[PDB]
Amino acid sequence: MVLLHKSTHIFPTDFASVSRAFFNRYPNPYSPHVLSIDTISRNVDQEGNLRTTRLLKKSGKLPTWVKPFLRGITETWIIEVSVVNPANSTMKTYTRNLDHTGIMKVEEYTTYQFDSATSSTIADSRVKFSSGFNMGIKSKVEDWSRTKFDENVKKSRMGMAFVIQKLE
Amino acid sequence: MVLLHKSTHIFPTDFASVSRAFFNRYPNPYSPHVLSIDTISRNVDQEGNLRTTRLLKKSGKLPTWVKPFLRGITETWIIEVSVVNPANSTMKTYTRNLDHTGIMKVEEYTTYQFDSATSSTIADSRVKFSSGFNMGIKSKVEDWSRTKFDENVKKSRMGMAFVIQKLEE
Amino acid sequence: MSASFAPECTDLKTKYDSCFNEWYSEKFLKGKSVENECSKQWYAYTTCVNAALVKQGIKPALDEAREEAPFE
Amino acid sequence: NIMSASFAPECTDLKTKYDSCFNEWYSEKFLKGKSVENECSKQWYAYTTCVNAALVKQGIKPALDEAREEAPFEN
Repeated sequence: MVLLHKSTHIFPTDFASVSRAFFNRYPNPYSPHVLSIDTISRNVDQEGNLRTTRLLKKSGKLPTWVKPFLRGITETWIIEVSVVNPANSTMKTYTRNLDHTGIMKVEEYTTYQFDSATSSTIADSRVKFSSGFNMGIKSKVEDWSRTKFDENVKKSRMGMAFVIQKLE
Repeated sequence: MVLLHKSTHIFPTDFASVSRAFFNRYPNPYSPHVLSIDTISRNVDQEGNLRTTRLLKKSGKLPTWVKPFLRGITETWIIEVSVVNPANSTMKTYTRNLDHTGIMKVEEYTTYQFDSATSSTIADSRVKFSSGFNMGIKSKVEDWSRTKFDENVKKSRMGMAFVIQKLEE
Repeated sequence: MSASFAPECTDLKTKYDSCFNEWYSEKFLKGKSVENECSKQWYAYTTCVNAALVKQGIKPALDEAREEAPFE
Repeated sequence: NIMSASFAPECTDLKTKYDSCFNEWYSEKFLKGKSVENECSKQWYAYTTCVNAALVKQGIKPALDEAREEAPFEN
């Protein structure tokens, strides 16, 4: 299963301000669930672009209706990868959870591009939710079927035996 | 998805007794959930075999973990089709639920065949469980993704705007 | 005795089933005659059931299933 | 003045010093085409040494190592 979502936003600010804010986004009052963020690697490549990989830890709570299907999950590790190109004022960013991917993988691509004509920075986001676990439903369906079959096999056999004796 | 289960049982009784029992198996203490049974059609075909179709109503309850995602089910209608061949002492039977098939369809083929060698009636059962429905969990996962996406869109831009303002002052 | 899904038809079902059981064991299985010696009981019973089935939501599903052939 | 923490508490102060140095370099040098080298080497290495030591003991390490070999922008 794959679900795609997209959104766009315009920050009426320049590239230096938006990109600097991205690197210093935490902490902020809107994301109290971000427990920490570390810079894992950073360098300037041969093309003069800044390459950065960061690691975030975020707490959360599973929806009530999910709890039975899934084990206890209160936090997730997230990788954040970015490339800043000062030549064309473009910053590509990507994030995805590192753990729990067997249950659900959430990948986000958000690009910030400065637009000289409007003196603003446009942010285009694309998020993909992927999973083939189906909340482990297949196995639960198999269990139900196995139990139902066994139950019916016995009831059918014993019921027939009972009736045969009554008539006999 | 399709799941297949098989089982065989030997009734140390003759064909008349086993087939008679099948037609009169209700009620019996092992099937307390069978509320009723009716004969819908019955006739002898061109082969001389007896063809019967019956309708059963049985009370039941979906698995507790599914209830929160599926409507309240308390009973199910089952069709029972059979063919009795008096010449070969064989009785083929078939049953399947008529309703709730969008959730799960259970088809059972049980054949009773008398075996002279052992003076017994062999009952071979094959049951197929077919379900392509995910208990209505899927759409809820989709609902979850929409909610998560909207939440993150806003937290991301509000957080960014907050820091831009802080680093701009 | 097992009941009919339509209580008002249970009496007729009992009488039909009784006639059929006798015929099945004493005639059909013994290859004596394949004629329905229970035509009156069957007509009365099935008329009662069909009248009740028209009001049942399962009717369409049943009519559909009756046209299918599980034994190939 | 509350700074963001490192996942390893013992590395938070080092992270604060590195981030501070990086922010100045980024805005004053990198974005202005004045530098492409690490003028925050001392702060960076002290910090990453701390983080790497902590990562060795984290269950997520294998997943992180794998992700670092991937190229989301498909390079």
